[PDB]
Amino acid sequence: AVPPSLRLPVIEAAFPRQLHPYWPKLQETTRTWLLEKRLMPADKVEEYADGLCYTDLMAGYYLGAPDEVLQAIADYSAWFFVWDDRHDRDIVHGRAGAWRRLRGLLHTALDSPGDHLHHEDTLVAGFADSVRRLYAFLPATWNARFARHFHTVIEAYDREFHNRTRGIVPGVEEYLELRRLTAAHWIWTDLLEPSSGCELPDAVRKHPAYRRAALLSQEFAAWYNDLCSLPKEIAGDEVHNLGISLITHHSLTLEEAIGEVRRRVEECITEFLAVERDALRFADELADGTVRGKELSGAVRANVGNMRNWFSSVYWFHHESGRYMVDSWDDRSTPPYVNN
Ligand SMILES: CC[N+](CC)(CC)Cc1ccccc1
Ligand SMILES: [Mg+2]
Ligand SMILES: [Mg+2]
Ligand SMILES: [Mg+2]
Repeated sequence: AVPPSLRLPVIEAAFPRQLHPYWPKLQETTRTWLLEKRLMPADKVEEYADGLCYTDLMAGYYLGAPDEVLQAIADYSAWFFVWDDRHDRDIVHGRAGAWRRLRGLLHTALDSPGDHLHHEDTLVAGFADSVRRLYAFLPATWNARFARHFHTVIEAYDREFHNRTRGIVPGVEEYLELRRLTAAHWIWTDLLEPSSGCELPDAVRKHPAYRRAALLSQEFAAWYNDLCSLPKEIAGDEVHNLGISLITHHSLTLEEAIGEVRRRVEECITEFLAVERDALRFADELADGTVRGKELSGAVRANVGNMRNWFSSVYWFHHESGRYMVDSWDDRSTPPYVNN
């Protein structure tokens, strides 16, 4: 039963869950990869990795992906969670230099991953492995777009490091802008493309219905994470959360803030339903009787289908994953799965 404050009856009724058939293999393969790359201690992998549901989250999202593509995505996704944990620990322990050096290595590795496959920092080596595999599916133009997007993401994490060290809580609009980067909206949007086997031309992926449907799917993901992760984040002195920007800067109570975040999330869903009709119409228009048109139509339809799947995968992930079960931790400020 989903806690009442978090429950979204529209998701439960109108966004039925899907699961990619490769999921059982995926779960074990990513577990093995976390182990082999030493991204988590073996005992924490054993006790917590499956319960974190990171592979489940991606297998409920990129339906239709080739198994090899889904594997690279899931390994990268598990890496991303461990990176969020590393960032958090560097902030909590005041390791500004370790963070600055990591920030610089990730920018460099992102451009030349094969050069970093055996880097001394296992977090950099794990990143490089997943990124080198992601760069082997589509043309270099897609790789460069992924890289452009993730450089921006790394810098947004750097801004978060400074806000948290300086005790600054961003304002609402400042936060909303920053959250499109820290949630990595455009990375997940880029990854729709190797999942359906096609780098989309700019004229297609920048069509306003495709752009808007893509944006709303990610706003939902980010803001619903804010709603569900708020208790862990308060306990951990995290300042980045739409709710916190509202408590801090609009004098809402915790209760009023949870309500406003929920209202924003609900409205995302019904705005998505409207634009989804336009995006699927566009998918239809592309099928103009030509071979290329059929290819583009098929890829856009699959991508818009997965933009829809992200809602249900994210919703259930937050209720299933150990990552947010702060009530179960002996020390609420120190999740058990993090390297402290
Ligand atoms: C809960 C999702 N997350 C975690 C750091 C924040 C919104 C981004 C993410 C999405 C998909 C894969 C890995 C990380
Ligand atoms: Mg976090
Ligand atoms: Mg974070
Ligand atoms: Mg969060």
